[PDB]
Amino acid sequence: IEPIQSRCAVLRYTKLTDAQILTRLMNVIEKERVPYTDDGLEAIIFTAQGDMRQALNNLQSTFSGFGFINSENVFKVCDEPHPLLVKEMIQHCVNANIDEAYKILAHLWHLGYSPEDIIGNIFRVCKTFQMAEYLKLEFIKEIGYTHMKIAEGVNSLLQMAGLLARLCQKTMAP
Amino acid sequence: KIRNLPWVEKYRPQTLNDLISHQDILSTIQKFINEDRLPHLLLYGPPGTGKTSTILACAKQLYKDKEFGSMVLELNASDDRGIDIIRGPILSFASTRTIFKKGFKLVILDEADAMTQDAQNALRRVIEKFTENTRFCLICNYLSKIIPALQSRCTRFRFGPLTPELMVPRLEHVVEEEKVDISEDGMKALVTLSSGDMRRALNILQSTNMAFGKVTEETVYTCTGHPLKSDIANILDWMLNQDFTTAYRNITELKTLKGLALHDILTEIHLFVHRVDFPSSVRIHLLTKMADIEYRLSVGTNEKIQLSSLIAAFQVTRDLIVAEA
Amino acid sequence: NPVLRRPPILEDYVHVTSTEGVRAYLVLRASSHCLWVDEFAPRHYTELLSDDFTNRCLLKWLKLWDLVVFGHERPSSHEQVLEEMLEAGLDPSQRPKQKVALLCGPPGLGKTTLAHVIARHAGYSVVEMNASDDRSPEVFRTRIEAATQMESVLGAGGKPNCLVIDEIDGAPVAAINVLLSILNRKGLLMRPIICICNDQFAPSLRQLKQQAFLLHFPPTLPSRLVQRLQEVSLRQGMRADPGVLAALCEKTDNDIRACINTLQFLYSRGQRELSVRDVQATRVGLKDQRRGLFSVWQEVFQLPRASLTSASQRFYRVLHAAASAGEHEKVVQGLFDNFLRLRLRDSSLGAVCVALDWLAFDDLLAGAAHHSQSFQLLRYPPFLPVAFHVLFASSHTPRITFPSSQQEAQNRMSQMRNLIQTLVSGIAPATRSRATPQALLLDALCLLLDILAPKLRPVSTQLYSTREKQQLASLVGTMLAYSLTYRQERTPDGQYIYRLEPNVEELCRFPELPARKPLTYQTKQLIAREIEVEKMRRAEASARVE
Amino acid sequence: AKPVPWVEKYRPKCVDEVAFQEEVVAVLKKSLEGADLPNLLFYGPPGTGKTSTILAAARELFGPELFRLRVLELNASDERGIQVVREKVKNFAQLTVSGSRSDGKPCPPFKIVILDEADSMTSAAQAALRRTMEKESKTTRFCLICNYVSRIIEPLTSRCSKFRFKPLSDKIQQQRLLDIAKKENVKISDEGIAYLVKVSEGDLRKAITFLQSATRLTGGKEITEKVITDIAGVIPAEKIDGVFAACQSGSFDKLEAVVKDLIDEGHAATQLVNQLHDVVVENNLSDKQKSIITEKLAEVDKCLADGADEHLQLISLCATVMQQLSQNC
Amino acid sequence: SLWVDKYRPCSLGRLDYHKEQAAQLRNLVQCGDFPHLLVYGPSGAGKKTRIMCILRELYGVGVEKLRIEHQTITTPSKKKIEISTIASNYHLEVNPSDAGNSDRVVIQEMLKTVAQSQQLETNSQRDFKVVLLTEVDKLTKDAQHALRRTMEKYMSTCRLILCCNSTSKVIPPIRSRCLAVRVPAPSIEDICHVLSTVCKKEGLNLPSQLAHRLAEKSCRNLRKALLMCEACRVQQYPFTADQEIPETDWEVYLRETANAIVSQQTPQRLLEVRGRLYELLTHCIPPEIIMKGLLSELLHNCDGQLKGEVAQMAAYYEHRLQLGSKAIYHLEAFVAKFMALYKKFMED
DNA sequence: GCAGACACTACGAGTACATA
Ligand SMILES: Nc1ncnc2c1ncn2[C@@H]1O[C@H](COP(=O)(O)OP(=O)(O)OP(O)(O)=S)[C@@H](O)[C@H]1O
Ligand SMILES: Nc1ncnc2c1ncn2[C@@H]1O[C@H](COP(=O)(O)OP(=O)(O)OP(O)(O)=S)[C@@H](O)[C@H]1O
Ligand SMILES: Nc1ncnc2c1ncn2[C@@H]1O[C@H](COP(=O)(O)OP(=O)(O)OP(O)(O)=S)[C@@H](O)[C@H]1O
Ligand SMILES: Nc1ncnc2c1ncn2[C@@H]1O[C@H](COP(=O)(O)OP(=O)(O)O)[C@@H](O)[C@H]1O
Ligand SMILES: [Mg+2]
Ligand SMILES: [Mg+2]
Ligand SMILES: [Mg+2]
Repeated sequence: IEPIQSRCAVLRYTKLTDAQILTRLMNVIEKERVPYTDDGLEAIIFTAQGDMRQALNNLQSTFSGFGFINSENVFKVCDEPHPLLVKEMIQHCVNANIDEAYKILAHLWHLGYSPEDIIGNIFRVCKTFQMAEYLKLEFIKEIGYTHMKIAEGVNSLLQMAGLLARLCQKTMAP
Repeated sequence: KIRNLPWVEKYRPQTLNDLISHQDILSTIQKFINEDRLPHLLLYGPPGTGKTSTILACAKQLYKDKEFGSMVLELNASDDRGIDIIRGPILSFASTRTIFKKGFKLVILDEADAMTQDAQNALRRVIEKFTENTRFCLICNYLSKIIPALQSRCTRFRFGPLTPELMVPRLEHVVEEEKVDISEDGMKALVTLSSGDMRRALNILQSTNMAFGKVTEETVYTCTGHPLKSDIANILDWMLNQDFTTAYRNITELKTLKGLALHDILTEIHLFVHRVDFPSSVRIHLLTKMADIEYRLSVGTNEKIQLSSLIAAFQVTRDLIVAEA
Repeated sequence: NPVLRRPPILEDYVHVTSTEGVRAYLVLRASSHCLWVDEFAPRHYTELLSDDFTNRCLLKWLKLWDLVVFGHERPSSHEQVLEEMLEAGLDPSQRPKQKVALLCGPPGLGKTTLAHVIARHAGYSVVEMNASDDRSPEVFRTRIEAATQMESVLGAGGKPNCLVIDEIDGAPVAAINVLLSILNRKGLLMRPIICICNDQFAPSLRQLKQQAFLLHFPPTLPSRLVQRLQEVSLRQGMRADPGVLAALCEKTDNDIRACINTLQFLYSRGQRELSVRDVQATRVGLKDQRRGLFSVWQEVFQLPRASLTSASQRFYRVLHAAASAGEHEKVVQGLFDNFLRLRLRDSSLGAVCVALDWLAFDDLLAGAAHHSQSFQLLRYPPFLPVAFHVLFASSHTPRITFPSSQQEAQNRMSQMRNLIQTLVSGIAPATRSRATPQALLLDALCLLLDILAPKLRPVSTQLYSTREKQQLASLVGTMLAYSLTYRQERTPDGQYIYRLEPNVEELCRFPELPARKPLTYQTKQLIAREIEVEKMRRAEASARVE
Repeated sequence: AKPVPWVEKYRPKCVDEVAFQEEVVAVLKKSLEGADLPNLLFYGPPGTGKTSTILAAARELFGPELFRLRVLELNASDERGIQVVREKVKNFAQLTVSGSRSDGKPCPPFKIVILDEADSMTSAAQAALRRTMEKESKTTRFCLICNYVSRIIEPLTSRCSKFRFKPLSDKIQQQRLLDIAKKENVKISDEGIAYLVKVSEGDLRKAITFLQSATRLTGGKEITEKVITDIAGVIPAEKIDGVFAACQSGSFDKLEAVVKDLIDEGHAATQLVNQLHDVVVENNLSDKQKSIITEKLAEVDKCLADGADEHLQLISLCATVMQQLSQNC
Repeated sequence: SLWVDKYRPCSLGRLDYHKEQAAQLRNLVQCGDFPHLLVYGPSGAGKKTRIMCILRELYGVGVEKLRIEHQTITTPSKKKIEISTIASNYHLEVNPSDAGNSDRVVIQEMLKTVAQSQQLETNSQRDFKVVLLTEVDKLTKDAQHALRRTMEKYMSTCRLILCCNSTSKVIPPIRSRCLAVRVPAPSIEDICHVLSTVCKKEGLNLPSQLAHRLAEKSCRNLRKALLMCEACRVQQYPFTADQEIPETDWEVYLRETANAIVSQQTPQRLLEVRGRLYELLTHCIPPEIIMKGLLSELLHNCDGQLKGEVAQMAAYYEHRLQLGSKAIYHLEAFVAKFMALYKKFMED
């Protein structure tokens, strides 16, 4: 509440820069004697996404499972972050390109992601995406209309493809 | 001895070697167990991929049968898991020692997506403060229902869908131990209709073995009720080649003779549309139309009218496709 | 081209045929011991930082209490109402007509500081009530009765007890009821009570505002605030030019406590000169502010006056502040009640149509969240005020009123449903089953009221015709079947009228309809008299039959 | 010796009396022989036999003396919250299987939990059922009955072996109705039974109800086709031809007049949608006109499924097909 | 007593219209094994008269001796709700739509207590009881889904006669379980015959032209027609051919609201129309009847190439109204869309 | 030995809210 925040110096922490994670990664690596490559540590930083707990967890998992930090050893047990692909698929939906958007949607579907998580990351990407304001508003309305159908019980690849096609229709309908 | 159990519970991977698909994740988990450094796990993925069985094999490997009640506190959605439980029994289990033998404890929280946000917020410092004495495993299907603090505290392993290449030998083992006659197309139909889920594959195998006694593509597609690929191709050929009354008569005759449902027809037609080299506008219109029909079938609607609309969605775009040239 | 006239040679193909029968092919594949807010805290009256009026008003309110407490005759727009009410006189109990003073405003101005300074200045002894007490109604009652209803234990020369109740808005409804019960004892209240709150529009402080000395706190002026921050920085021996102090004042919302705490964190002892980029950074001193409803509606309906001209920044600002305000239903009601009163430039009503689409989308989302128990659908109705801001962005000065049409419509609908339930229950069960209340309301009320009110001459029953007697008896029977009667009613103008006991004319008549001739006083009195004598005759007939 | 209506009098008492659901009947028959009965999920159109199959099966497996101690039947007519699933279903599933049949017939070593009408169960209450079936399946079995499988969550769908109850074919429904008519001392013509199996559309409960009601209406004489037509609410063809004549006229006044005629004569809009669609898919209209008329028919049938007003949906559908018929004029 | 209740028929053989249906209902309930009934049709057709005639045929003459019964039911939220109930010595009538969204609690608790209890006297009263569920089209889907097993388990002991206006609002699980009985509205000649018989039984004379105008103005509603016939008797005893028939206030208020819609298409006129719709909604008029009256009057002032789009617009916004919860949003959206379409039509 | 007084926990009741 506001009276508690007025009683303090409200300090605000930002998400960690990759070099700031990288320095403590050097620290943990030299006290733990972890063999590594540079690209594997960029993969660890990419999987962490500003989270130092996730960086240490993924580094320990890659060191315990394989004993060496390259890119494909990291990506064998960790995963690429989900909304970085959702940003490119929303960008493909912006230029009314249904084929690449469905390619990314089917890739995320075959990875085992539930429709709720996919539509939530779609809404978070469309929240901060760079387009027109009215186009963003009708996109958010379409996302909520599809999320109603997801919530009532019907959740298949056909509903998500229909959402993608309606988002492509919103661009071509001024 | 013989037991009266379903085949999805009679044949359970009690050890980590009996699971098939996620070999790198299970190798890392076995190296965590063997080096006595198992962290807080977050096992998430689609259903039927083996997340409960993995942690049950881990708990069976870590602790013997004479001390299993003193080490594993397993709580799922069937039990009440409120903030009273997190501040009560879970905290007292986490903050105390073991009765019989010295070792680290394990708190398994199955269906952690169904927990409230108050319990998940109260779970953070129980995980962080007592990480030397006990480890917490959260198993969920939806990662969006878990707060980001719990996702940060627990290292996540995505138990993705089971690919049909490594899913075959487990079904072969179940077939060999169950004395089941199965052809190659029957196993192909099992691993196709299962779609990355070993639970419904065993359910389909048991239901087809009880219904027919044999597992063939005809028997599997009859017991499940799914349409075959040739009939979906024929339905697409009728919708793209002939006029409204003849295609309607052909599809209605096929649906009456085979006893098909429109949901599986819509799913397979949606899969066949993206393979067929359609124009972008035609594909967008078709996807919107089949989304409307599949939404419409979720209520007390007439299926014949929706089938006529399914034919209509292709009869609209036939002229557009032909005049596109 | 995705469509091939010639068939593919190697790839699989799917045929497509039009209605004209031609073919096409596709592909299937102690300086250091204290806070700076406490070290620089005011101890005298002359070092207060509030608005001067509010200080004069509180001091003059406390200085008139001397006649009853100290036993001395001599002590030594919102402006006009407060100046009139101070000199309004006294009731016959030598005590003020306002028995408590309510201090309202945003946090961080000095309401508690002004209350304590004024109480210690007027010879009183401060008794502090806070939210850290139990605040149960019995505990509240005994603590007010202990603070206000006895004198000091020291006897002569003991300072009288001034009850200061901080955070009265967090008190329950029964605590305010206990306070108003001890306020209106006619055991009289002999000591002043000061109440301090952060929001006057709380539902628990509705009655208090009709009885208190309502003191509204404006935000502090930037000049006095910057000068006081300069005194604070100079007493600590460090330099900050007044541009960065004005930036801190604009960032912390005229807050003395937040600015002094932010200066205490940013100064420390490593450096002496404050940089502008440190204050302009968001990493320290920024707090989320609970915006008011009217500020949210003003920021939605009015564009900011002229960087900050980008539309995406206005989108994010409107969305974040409308989410940070809270009470989303009241914001939706205000947007519904205020978007048709603007000078709309969309004469084709497309913006109004899509705004109503957005409102129906919000309503559908609320129903789907409250029906399927899926509350993750509530992330989108925060985008309704930013949709209204995008649609109706204007540079004018709109007069935003409070929403009340939906609430008065719901109250009126509940009142007419209660009236319908009253009408149905009086009807005998033989004829209640023959028609639903919906069909009786839609079909059998206005025509029923046309049956009950015919053309009747002001003539006594002895001079009436036999047809008139049959009509009168039939109408009295229809009145008695539906359990209706006329009664006496009083009017402030001084005349008597007759009206139905179930007043079903409001269920029937509509305001914009043309008028119809009602029955007269003679006719209505005569009908009510036959209703009573028909009830008596029916009782006599029931006694004769049984 | 009280009378009993024919839908309950001819309710299957055993598994062999269930019609046309051959795969699931064979599955329960092998479970009757002693095979491993899995967790069942029954879904399909109404009147197909989802409740009666599992009730006759449980009567076959348990008999009369063990139905109360081994079968817990829960429907939407009683309370099924999160607490009923957490307490009552879990305490029943944690019970012991004790008590054998006294007639010498074999007794299965499990209990049966019948959660009929499981669409009405919440998503939270369905999530509490998952490890109840995963843990206590040694001593109990679960059978969820629903109409729409989309209302069942994907863990519960994956846990239960799904059997889809197909709509009944014309032949099997014809023999079942003829056997019921033979057992009841009543007679019906070939055209009458053909119109009965055309009207019922795979609903055996509706067919038995119409046959019983025609028997009571006629009193015991010949059940002809006309009593079937006036007992089913089937709109006569003259009204449909009048509707199409008003649509081909191109004026909204005659369209309103015939829509008000059809509304005031009590004809349901579902029957009008069905008969209108049957006329449109079997005439000489163009493919585009048939396409958007059938799309409007689908959206009007959907709008009637959420309980919208009859008159406005009928006037919208009639306006759309009026515009389609008068576009080519 | 009014004319709608004084001259209601008692037995099935006294009905002046739908006599063949009366004989069919006489033959239907004679044996006693008749299934659940779904009496549906337009309002004012005579559905409740036929249901009470069926109840008179089954039991004695004791089905006309009714009483008001009150029952308090406990919600899952532990809030007590009182529901009224017409009950007799043989049958009982429930209106669960008076409980609002808590009709599912009424079905789950009130109906099971009636259905699970066998009748106290088995010789005077018959082997089964009848429960009258009136206005099941206004029932929520949860209450209808809670209804179905009660109509299957205790059917041979507790019979049901469901009454509604539209069977589209009834779920097909309920619609499969009950035999649908269609009661159409009487035509102009049947309403004229009923009005002439009522006027002759009262000693009056009714012309054919006035009875015809009363029949057309009631829109085939016999209750409404008898009410305006009684009102026309009250206002003027000489029944002239051109005697003015009184009208209900909400219908002419809806007509003036639609006239105000047609007269101006501006945002402040939209605000005034929203105030008129608030006045209509606060008088407990259902919103679908407001939409029907709006389409009935606004189509008189539309041109011939505009009526179809207005009809489709009204149906679409009525469906969105039935999907939503707040009526004023969808009503004002329909009005605003009509003003936009009317302005685009007139300006071009 | 039995009546009165003390604090103790279990239970009933009212209210708020559920998103990024
Ligand atoms: N990887 C696997 N290898 C072998 N059998 C498997 C595998 N995954 C699932 N199964 C079979 O499917 C059954 C159910 O597996 P579970 O571990 O319960 O699935 P799950 O991961 O828990 O999915 P949810 O989200 O809990 S429904 C097991 O008892 C096995 O018979
Ligand atoms: N003139 C002043 N110079 C410096 N500090 C001051 C001055 N006046 C007040 N303060 C400090 O600023 C704060 C004033 O706020 P308070 O009176 O304690 O609470 P409030 O202003 O009523 O706001 P809330 O709602 O209680 S958080 C205290 O910490 C005082 O020490
Ligand atoms: N396959 C069938 N074989 C024999 N009689 C059947 C069959 N299906 C339905 N019936 C008859 O119709 C009645 C109703 O069948 P039910 O099993 O209740 O239908 P249902 O599957 O439960 O439909 P829903 O989904 O509950 S509305 C039974 O009592 C039988 O008299
Ligand atoms: N056969 C008939 N003969 C005379 N009057 C009738 C007849 N049928 C109905 N009525 C009158 O018409 C009105 C119709 O109302 P009701 O019977 O409740 O049907 P609904 O429930 O459809 O309104 C009743 O008030 C009744 O008095
Ligand atoms: Mg599991
Ligand atoms: Mg204060
Ligand atoms: Mg059933």
